[PDB]
Amino acid sequence: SALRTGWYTSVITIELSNIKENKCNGTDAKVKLIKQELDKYKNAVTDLQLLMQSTPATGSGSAIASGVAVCKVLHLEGEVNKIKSALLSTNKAVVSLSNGVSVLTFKVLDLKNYIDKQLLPILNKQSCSIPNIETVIEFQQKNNRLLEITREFSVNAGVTTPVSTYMLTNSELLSLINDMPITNDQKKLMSNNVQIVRQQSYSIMCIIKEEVLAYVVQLPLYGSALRTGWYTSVITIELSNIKENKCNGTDAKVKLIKQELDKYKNAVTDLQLLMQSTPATGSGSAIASGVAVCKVLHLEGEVNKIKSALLSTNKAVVSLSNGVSVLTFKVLDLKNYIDKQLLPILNKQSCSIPNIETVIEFQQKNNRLLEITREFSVNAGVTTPVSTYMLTNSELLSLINDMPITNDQKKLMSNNVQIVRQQSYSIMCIIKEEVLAYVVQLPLYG
Amino acid sequence: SALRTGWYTSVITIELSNIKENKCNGTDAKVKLIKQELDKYKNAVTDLQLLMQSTPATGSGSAIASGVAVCKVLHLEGEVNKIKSALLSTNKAVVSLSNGVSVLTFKVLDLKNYIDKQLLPILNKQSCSIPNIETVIEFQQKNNRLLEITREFSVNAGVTTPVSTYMLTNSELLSLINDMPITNDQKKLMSNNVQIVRQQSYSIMCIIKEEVLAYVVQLPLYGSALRTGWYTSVITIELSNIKENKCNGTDAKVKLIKQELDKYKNAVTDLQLLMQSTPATGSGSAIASGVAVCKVLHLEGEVNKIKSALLSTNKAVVSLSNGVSVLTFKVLDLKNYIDKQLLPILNKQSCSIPNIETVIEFQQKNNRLLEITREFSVNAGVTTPVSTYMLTNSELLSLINDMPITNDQKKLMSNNVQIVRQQSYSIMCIIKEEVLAYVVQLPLYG
Repeated sequence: SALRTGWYTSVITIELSNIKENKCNGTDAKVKLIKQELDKYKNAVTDLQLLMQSTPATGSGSAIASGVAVCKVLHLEGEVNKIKSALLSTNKAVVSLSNGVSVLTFKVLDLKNYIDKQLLPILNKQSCSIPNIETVIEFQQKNNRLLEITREFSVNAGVTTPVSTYMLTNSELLSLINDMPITNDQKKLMSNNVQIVRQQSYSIMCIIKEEVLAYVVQLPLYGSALRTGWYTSVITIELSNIKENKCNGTDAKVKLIKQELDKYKNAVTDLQLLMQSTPATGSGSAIASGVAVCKVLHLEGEVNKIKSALLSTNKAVVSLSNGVSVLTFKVLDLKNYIDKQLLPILNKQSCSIPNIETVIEFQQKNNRLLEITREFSVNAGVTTPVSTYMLTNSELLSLINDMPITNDQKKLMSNNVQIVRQQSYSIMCIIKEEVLAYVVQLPLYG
Repeated sequence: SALRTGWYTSVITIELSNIKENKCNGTDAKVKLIKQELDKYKNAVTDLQLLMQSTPATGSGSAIASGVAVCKVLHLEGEVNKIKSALLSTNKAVVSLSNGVSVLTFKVLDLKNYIDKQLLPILNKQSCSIPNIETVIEFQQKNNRLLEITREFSVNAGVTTPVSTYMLTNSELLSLINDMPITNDQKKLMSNNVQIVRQQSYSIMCIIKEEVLAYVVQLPLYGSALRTGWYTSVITIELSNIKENKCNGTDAKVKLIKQELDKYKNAVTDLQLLMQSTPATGSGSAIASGVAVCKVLHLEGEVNKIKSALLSTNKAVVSLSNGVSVLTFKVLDLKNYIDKQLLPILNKQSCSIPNIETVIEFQQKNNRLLEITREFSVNAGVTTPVSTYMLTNSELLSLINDMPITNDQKKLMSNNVQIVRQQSYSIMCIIKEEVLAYVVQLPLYG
């Protein structure tokens, strides 16, 4: 979860038999149990077709946006026939779509061949030839996977997670993992944590067309509801612009303050250097929403707009020149502390000796800045899970109670703060005009 | 077996009697047992004729492609008569086909002469003259070989292996061996292992035409199912291009690394020299598929294509400029180990003393390359069976699940890994742009 960098999607197909109503005289129980099982198969196909007419829409911020994008490509002309041909003699193939993208495809259940080549010919040797009870067991167990897959998709609007063994067996999941574009150690990692892999993966019903039932399974690439979007907030630390004041520092109490002041200046310059070296992200990056907001903060006067709004409060709604309103926070005011509370005590010429409790207080205030700087530095400006240094428990609960969600979702997030932090990102944005700003990107499940 | 270099084919003929329905009054049992035996003979001929109308097609990669090629030559004008004339007064003759190829032919059963000249004249001394019970046994045993040959071909689609004693007796097989174009010691080799020779040979029903039943037996030339084709994969080792760095090496730990580095460089140059000396193979060579793929790897930018595909993953499918998609493996990354893990520790000017565990680790990583190089060197760049150094157990299982074969064949190969290795070849291909590539060629039984 914390090291996932992308999504991997595969096409999972079930071969269907094109058989209409076969109403021949069925008297005994074995012929009826077969017919009642064929109705289950047919009702399962029509249930999924009916389910795919009410399919909810998905946005760019959805966790399954990539898997949904793959499903729509399967609706291009001849894609189903292309996959059908590639799986005629194999259970697994790589198919180059007309999108130009190569996708891994699976044939997990050949009900087309069982019904047409094995079940019906036995039944069609008489007036519904009385089959062996063993055959009734055999057809019943084969159809079970389709019925359970249909049941899962029906009670979950065609999107399920975790991915059950009916959607993808352990053998099929392992074969998929071994065919992923990851290193050998990553394939060992996922193969030893298939249960976690299932919990972090989605299975999306896609299409039924030309005797092919297909759903896409979406897996994580490493480097309880559906996340339907992202929520971005601006978190600000008020900075004090001060150049080094080398006065007469004799005792250790003055020296400690100057060491802490040097810690403060180093963190700002380290964060400045860090941002001048960040690589770029793609539209498919999980932090595209936050990165887009960061760049908006670089527009004219946006930092000043946020600074004025946070002058007399710790949290405000600011309407950006983007036209979007964003919630902004002020979590730490080092501008006010250093300039109005610390420097006046020390400075006036040569450094006045500070109180020992004063050295303590400055250390505690500056620590959160240093810890934030350290977390950003070792992760190239993007951290997850969002640490309590990035956003304290009090601040995070305050942010939740301002999100555009129903009251039930607010209590849902408030009781699962640890989970919320693990689905969220903190993205360093900018240092400009005595303001340190980073964007925290939280999940939306509605 | 790991020594077969070609195939030897021979034409085996059974002389057939052209007799239609002979419905004369048969009252007693001895006349009825003769007539019931003549029906078995006639049903056997029509069974084989019907069998040869459903004969499956064969490709150039088939293990019986050469034998199948010989059968079709027997369909040329006058070939059967040429073979019939050559076997009028002897059981074995060399015949120069209109193909220009000499083939060894056998007459193993003269049912034409027995029925026409000995059985029928006895029966045609009356209204189906009552024959002696001895004659009933004699005809019954003579017809038995034809019936058993017919049974084997019928339940095996006209191709059987191992070659039974009915297809070719021990006396006939030994005669064939001494007429092969091999050495006296090779003849002694096969004559002491006729059971193995039978297990590695094929019998192929060819034709029934002009009173001649002909099948071709295909034997190996030394230097479970039928192999219908070949599957080729590309196995890569990532090389580090480094010229000798003779720095101050005093202790034995530095000296050991430099010996191992010299082992590394010698292996590359030995393999380079080995490829510049390989002889050519023919279209009838068992490794023609692999060789053709090797040459495709010499097309512009193919090695770069595979190198990029294997930058962040150990296995990938690559579409060549040939238009054919091939599965590529990265089994050893010495480029990353030497350049990023070993040289940084040692180098910086004069060789830094390495940890003794470091010297251990380099030796184990380089050992596989040296063993692969050694195996290629002593076999002129083609090895079989494919040793575990060419392809480990993990890697071979990984490959099998990617082959274009049904799930049943994947389990069949996975449970018979040793057998798969013995039917496979490893062919050194190329060293180019820091990449060592050899093609591995596996059987296809479908």
